[PDB]
Amino acid sequence: CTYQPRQYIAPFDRQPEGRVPGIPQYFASTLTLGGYGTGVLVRSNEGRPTKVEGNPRHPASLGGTDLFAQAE
Amino acid sequence: AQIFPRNANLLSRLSIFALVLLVVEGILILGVYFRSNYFRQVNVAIEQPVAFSHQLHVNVVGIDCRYCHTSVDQSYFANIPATETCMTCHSQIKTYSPLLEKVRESYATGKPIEWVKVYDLPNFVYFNHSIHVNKGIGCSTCHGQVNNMPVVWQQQALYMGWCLNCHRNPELYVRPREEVYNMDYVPPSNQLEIGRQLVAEYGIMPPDQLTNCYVCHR
Amino acid sequence: EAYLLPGETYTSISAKIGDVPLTPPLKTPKGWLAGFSVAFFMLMIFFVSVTWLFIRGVGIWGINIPVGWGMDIINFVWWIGIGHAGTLISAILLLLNQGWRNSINRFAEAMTLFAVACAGLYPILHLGRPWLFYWLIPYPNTHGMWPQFRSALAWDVFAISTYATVSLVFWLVGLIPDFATLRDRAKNIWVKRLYGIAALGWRGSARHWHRYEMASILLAGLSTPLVVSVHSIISLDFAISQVPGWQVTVFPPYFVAGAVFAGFAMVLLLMIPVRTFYGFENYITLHHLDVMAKVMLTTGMIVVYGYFMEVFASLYSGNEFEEYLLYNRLFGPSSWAYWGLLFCNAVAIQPLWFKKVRQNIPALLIISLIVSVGMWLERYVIIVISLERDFLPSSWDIYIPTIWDWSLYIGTFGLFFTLLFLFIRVLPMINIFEMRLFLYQETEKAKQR
Amino acid sequence: MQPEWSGDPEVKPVFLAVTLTGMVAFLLMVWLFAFYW
Ligand code: HEC
Ligand code: HEC
Ligand code: HEC
Ligand code: HEC
Ligand code: HEC
Repeated sequence: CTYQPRQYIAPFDRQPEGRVPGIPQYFASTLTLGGYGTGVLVRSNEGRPTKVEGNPRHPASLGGTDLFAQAE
Repeated sequence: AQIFPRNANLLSRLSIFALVLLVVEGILILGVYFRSNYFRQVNVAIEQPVAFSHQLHVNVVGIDCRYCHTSVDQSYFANIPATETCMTCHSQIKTYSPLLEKVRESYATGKPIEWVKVYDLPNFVYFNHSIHVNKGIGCSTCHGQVNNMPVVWQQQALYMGWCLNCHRNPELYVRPREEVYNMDYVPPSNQLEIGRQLVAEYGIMPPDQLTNCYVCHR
Repeated sequence: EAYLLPGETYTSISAKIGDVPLTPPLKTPKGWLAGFSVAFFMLMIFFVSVTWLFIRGVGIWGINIPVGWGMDIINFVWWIGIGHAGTLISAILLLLNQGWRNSINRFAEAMTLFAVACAGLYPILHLGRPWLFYWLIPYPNTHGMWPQFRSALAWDVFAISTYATVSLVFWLVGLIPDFATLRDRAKNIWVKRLYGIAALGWRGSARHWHRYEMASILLAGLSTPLVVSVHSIISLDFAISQVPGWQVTVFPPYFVAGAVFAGFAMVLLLMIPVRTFYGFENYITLHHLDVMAKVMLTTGMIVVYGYFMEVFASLYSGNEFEEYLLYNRLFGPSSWAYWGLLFCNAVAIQPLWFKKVRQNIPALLIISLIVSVGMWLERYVIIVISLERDFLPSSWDIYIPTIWDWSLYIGTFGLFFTLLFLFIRVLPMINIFEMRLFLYQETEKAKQR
Repeated sequence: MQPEWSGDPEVKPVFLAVTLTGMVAFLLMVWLFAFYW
């Protein structure tokens, strides 16, 4: 019996260009409640959305967001 | 003598002694197995699907480890090399070779070459590579001379003993930068002196802060 | 009266006590068969409850986020507290030169060990990662970590382990010369070796009996402060906590008294059948049960005094939290347990002041049964009710046990009764020696007058 | 009172063997649990 299983680990075939792997990237998007969109910063972990923050430059997001944006 | 024979005293003394010794031996069995090089897979050259040779590439061909592990001083994760990293050389340096059919199967189809993790932590420990190389801890204090490794083995088991040993006495292993220098480096005789100067120079914090639980586990 | 009835010789002590063990296993009485079958059934209920506890987790119990310690810790304190009175007969009466311990201390030590085996599973079982129970033990690891050692569960681990080991040691030294008698009468050749290595060839003798009385008196002197401290530490896992009903300074002597009280109830409930069904009426007289009811009455008054101390702490204090403790115990949603506590552990104990109530066997049995149930209710009132309503009213929630709490409780009853039935089968339940010594002391008192 | 093995020739090498047991077994746990990683 061994302490852990083998843990295969998968690199890329062509690397993503502007990101260092292991560092989250923040992208600006827009999320609409009733059509009216609030500017969000969405954390890109390894190229997938993980956490929605508020885009600080936007109207209707002066740093923060409502709960539906956070549970998107 | 009514119930028992003459050497019943002998067998009973030997039996109480043997019970004590098998308790001690079972504790020794459990401790040895939990620290064994089989259990933690230490000094075992775990076979990769291509058999990359670090001995041939770094000590012989001579590529620096930031060429392939490009993320070693920026993130927690030292970058595992992609297929394209091999293909800068191996589209010309003996392609149509049997040792690289997996590498040429990747970079044509998108499926990764499924490497096997040699140094493995239990995933709530949160090692950071950038702060180790940036604060004057080089590879071959934690990985050994990888530059001479044809197949890479784990040099030691990643314990809290070992990690807390450097997090309690960082002066014994710190080096005057040159973290990514090849494993031709040797620790000098004045490792206590030069270690204390480099600890005070790099801002290595007191061990009351570096042995905190939320340092590593999170 | 007299603690030992007349008409008894050393041959009669060894014949009556020694022949309840070493009976042929196919000649074993059918009442024992029925009781052991019931205990085996309830031990299978234990194994099913422990299996579903291990697979699904501790969330099958009714615990929620305010009540982190529900019925599991209640049964732990009840089962560990049953052992105090058994150790009282084992050690404290040995220290105080009490003449009624001579027929009880074997049964008392035995149910102390079995209540310890029933209790000691609960610190393992209530974890929800129970395979890491050894992390509470200071053991050499590759991590270099330690138990906190200022926690009261860190004291609990040392406390139950030392208490289990000392009560096992007291049982084994108390059992070695009765092993020497049972080896000498076994009449089957292989059983004589089995009780022989159990006796270690005891060879009942001066310069061996000197060290016997000397080590037994001295171990009683070791275990007498020890069981007080181990049940003080079972108190201290509430008494160091900052909950209003748990931070009470009276708790270590009050939990010690509640433990002796519930344990004397259990020794009553499990020795009235041992006195009646197995013919040991001369060895355990009616004066035995009289003096045991008297000691239970003492501890019941100290427990009622502890309830008064709680009422005085809640009324005398100007804090809102102690007053709302007394209100929610008196008129809250879980106030039924507190009313049943003052009916059980307080009203029903005042019968025991009168001698005819003490000498009446059915009344004594039923009042002991109310003592055990109301003692359990006292642990409920201490733990669950104080965890229901706390400092922040948003963190107020009711505790309702599931079927699995009661399943584990009944299963621990099965483990207790199973181990008790193997004890009363293979081993004798009354100290054969120290009853012969008690026979000697009784006829010597009859000599010197 | 004295023990019954007080005047026995076995009392010297058996009680030397208890300490040679101690310094073998306990030092083996010392080697495994402190110096073996
Ligand atoms: C040049 C900077 C290289 C990169 C990056 C990688 N390889 Fe290579 N490898 C290179 C040379 C110049 C040599 C020795 C000469 C030779 O070709 O034998 C090697 C050796 C190997 C080999 C053997 C044959 C080969 O085609 O190169 C293999 C199979 C090998 N190295 C594996 C390998 C892998 C899997 C790589 C991607 C991470 C890789 N090398 C990168 C040149 C370079
Ligand atoms: C000696 C060779 C070390 C090894 C083994 C480990 N760490 Fe370390 N690490 C070391 C130093 C001297 C420092 C920075 C000192 C400081 O000023 O803090 C670090 C940095 C870290 C950090 C940063 C946290 C912090 O600095 O507050 C962490 C969380 C960290 N390293 C993680 C970590 C783990 C999980 C380790 C075991 C594999 C580990 N380090 C080993 C020196 C050494
Ligand atoms: C990095 C320097 C760490 C510090 C600080 C702490 N933990 Fe750790 N832990 C770390 C490593 C590299 C290991 C080895 C993994 C192994 O099991 O060998 C551990 C180990 C533990 C374990 C065992 C894990 C398990 O068996 O599930 C535990 C429970 C543990 N450490 C606890 C722990 C505590 C409480 C810490 C704060 C004082 C702590 N560790 C700090 C990494 C590091
Ligand atoms: C000290 C501690 C070191 C330092 C000095 C180096 N590495 Fe890294 N290394 C280390 C650990 C604990 C691990 C496994 C990660 C884990 O959580 O278990 C690794 C592993 C690598 C990896 C694998 C991927 C990863 O870290 O997540 C690569 C790639 C790697 N090491 C490269 C690398 C290089 C080039 C180093 C020299 C600068 C180097 N490591 C140093 C621990 C340590
Ligand atoms: C092609 C150039 C190349 C360079 C140069 C190189 N590596 Fe690697 N390295 C790889 C590849 C591919 C892997 C993943 C395969 C493996 O695990 O062996 C790897 C992974 C490793 C691993 C395995 C970690 C794990 O858990 O899988 C170690 C150890 C390692 N590198 C150390 C080094 C060090 C230190 C250097 C710097 C001297 C270095 N390597 C330089 C290609 C390279």
